Amino acid sequence: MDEGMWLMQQLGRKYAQMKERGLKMKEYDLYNPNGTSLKDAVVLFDGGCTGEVVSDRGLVLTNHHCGYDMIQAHSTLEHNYLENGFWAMREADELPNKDISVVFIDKIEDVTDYVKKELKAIKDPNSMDYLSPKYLQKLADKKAGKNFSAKNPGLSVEIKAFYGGNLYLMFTKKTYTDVRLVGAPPSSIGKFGADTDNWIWPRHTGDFSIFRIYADKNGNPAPYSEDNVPLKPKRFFNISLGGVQENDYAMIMGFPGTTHRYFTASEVDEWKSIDNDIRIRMRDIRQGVMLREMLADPQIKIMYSAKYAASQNAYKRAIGANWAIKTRGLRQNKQAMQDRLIAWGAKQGTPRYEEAVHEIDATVAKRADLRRRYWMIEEGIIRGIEFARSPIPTEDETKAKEAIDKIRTRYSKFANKDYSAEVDKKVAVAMLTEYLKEIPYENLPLHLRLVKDRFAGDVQAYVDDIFARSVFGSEAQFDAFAAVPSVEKLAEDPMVLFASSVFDEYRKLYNELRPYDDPILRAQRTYIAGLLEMDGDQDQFPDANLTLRFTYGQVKGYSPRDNVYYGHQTTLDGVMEKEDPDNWEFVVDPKLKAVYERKDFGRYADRSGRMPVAFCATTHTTGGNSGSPVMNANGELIGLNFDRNWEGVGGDIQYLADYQRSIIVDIRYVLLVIDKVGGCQRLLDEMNIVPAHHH
Repeated sequence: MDEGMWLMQQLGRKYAQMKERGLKMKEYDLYNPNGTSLKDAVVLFDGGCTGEVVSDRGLVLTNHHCGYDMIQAHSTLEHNYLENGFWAMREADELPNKDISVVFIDKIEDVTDYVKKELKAIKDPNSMDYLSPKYLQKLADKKAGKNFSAKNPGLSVEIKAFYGGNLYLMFTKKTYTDVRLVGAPPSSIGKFGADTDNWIWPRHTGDFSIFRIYADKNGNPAPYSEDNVPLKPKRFFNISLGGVQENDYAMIMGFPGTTHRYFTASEVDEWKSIDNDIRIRMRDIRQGVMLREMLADPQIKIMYSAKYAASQNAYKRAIGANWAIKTRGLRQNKQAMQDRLIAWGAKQGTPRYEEAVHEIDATVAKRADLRRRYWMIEEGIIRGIEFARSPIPTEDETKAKEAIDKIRTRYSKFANKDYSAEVDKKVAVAMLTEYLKEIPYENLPLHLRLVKDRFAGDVQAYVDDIFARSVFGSEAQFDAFAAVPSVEKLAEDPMVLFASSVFDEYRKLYNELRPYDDPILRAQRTYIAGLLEMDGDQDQFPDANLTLRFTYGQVKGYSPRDNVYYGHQTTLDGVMEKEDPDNWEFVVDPKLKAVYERKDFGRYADRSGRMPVAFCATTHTTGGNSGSPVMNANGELIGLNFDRNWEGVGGDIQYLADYQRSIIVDIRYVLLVIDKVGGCQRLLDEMNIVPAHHH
């Protein structure tokens, strides 16, 4: 019954409990380590989301916000798929995507003994190779052996460390890079309530999009080619129209990215006071400027919609995280846990665990000045100011027609279709003003002294001068440079001198801070080993690390405070209750309203006649679980995970059963939107849809 993000290896230890919670699948149909199972219909989507195959022709469902980058990339003012959605009426109209991927997890093996055998043979206990991806890849290649990817094309092998270095798993991955956009609702559906409803339950967002994996004519990975055909997969999800009742069993497979459940108390403090607080203040500044520019110009809106969402999501998550830390006493919970271990170890007669907790505390305390400076510049400038990534002429290039083409190339990517120099200047002035007020002069990147030195505090004039006099300040000014390129012109260029100075400081802080990482990491291995020994590993699971996990629970609402209860299911009536045509966040598509007003629900309505939108469950998910398949007790698809409730944000530090809920779009609502809003009948014909007993 236990909550958590369980390794696939732990399905055996949990299977009986899952049956007592309501599971009806046979175990090896869910996950089979030596054969085909439902696991083979799950994919890691574009390196940061989850998705699932739902057709014998390779159809993939994920979230709308998982497909957001590709929806935006294909959008223009002529065809604004962000605004009005997209629906390919035949496979030939499905849109290819550059630099996209879908990864299947073909096999998973425990290689802890092998990895520990290889490590001890190096005879270097202080080396950090036990965490190094480059070293673990060397160990992975050694096991897989003899040009593994060349022999098996599109297949690769990866080893990853778990439990701070106490467990190692090898993953055999099959990667497809021809993944085409098939359908997406308008953002008024897929992102209903936008930032206001982000991380909020009740939720009324139809957060889905639709892709299709293309392969060679044998089903093997192949680069984008109009000759590729839809993948016929080993396995795909049946879609259930049986709905969900309160207390129903529900389970999820997906790729949770990061948790911090083995944080010491002092690490929780650092995370809140440095990482989260700096992110909160810097990004609210960047976002306020950006949004005002976005709402005033429809093309600025297209160009920055994805940039704004990526900034906005982790900003609000940081607010929720610090709120959980404050109001749920998460710092004191970790204090108790590390004190429990310290007391146990004292009994056993070893101080290794008390030393490890003190070692973390001392390192955390020592790196606080630099880490604060690292996060101020990372959130304020590297993330916040786009022309910090303007081209810097390499040493090779300045000591030289052929080079002016490589610099044109980097000016191209910098000032691409998404880049507004006017928006960036408004952002930069607001960001540097907060930056200059929080970082003292003697600690600024060198070029930033000129605000005090040369510009008498005028931040606007400083940024204005960078664009005015720079080779990269405008397309016209770059052409004038590409015509008669100087080197005494570029070597004093204000934007180049800005980008190089802030990146100089960024790396100086990193190189200074990176040594402090190692004592914490080694102490973490000891701290986690002591907790595994003290309490056993039957009810513990390793922190998420972007690998496949499963979690189960019940469909159930929660109560956020006294006399207030939120139920387990929202309806299309809640969308209409929230409609506000004067609020960009809460506009409703007239096609959706007409369907609601006419009750044109088809077989997608609940048996009651009401139209579901979303439900929530006691599963334990985090960032990376977006688009994860949500299965009923028969393994049939009933929804797509897409968020957590506000209190659930604290689940990355501690799960609390009264408050942790995954927010899940009801699969019947996905189908209603495909059918009645998108009008794309062909996608439901290729799905295998299981009727309800009462149909």
